[PDB]
Amino acid sequence: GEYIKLKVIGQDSSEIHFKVKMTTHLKKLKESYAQRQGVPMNSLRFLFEGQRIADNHTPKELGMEEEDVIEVYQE
Amino acid sequence: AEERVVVISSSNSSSRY
Repeated sequence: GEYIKLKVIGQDSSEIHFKVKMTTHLKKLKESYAQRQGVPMNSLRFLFEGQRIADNHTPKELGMEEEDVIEVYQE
Repeated sequence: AEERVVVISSSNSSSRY
């Protein structure tokens, strides 16, 4: 089926998982994560295999798959 | 911590404001 689940790991090793489509712009994940952490989205950088995830990157563009990890670091 | 899964949602004539 079409949602994949991505694991977002915080600096404190906490995890929030997100269900997204392959075509979803990951800005929406970044905004949801920042909201739930209580911090401004622009205070964070989101990385996939160490590379910065842009607002308009999609899982398809980045080659993401079910249960791939995103790491969040301070900007 | 418990598992947390968030579903990200997709990307007028009823309006009054």
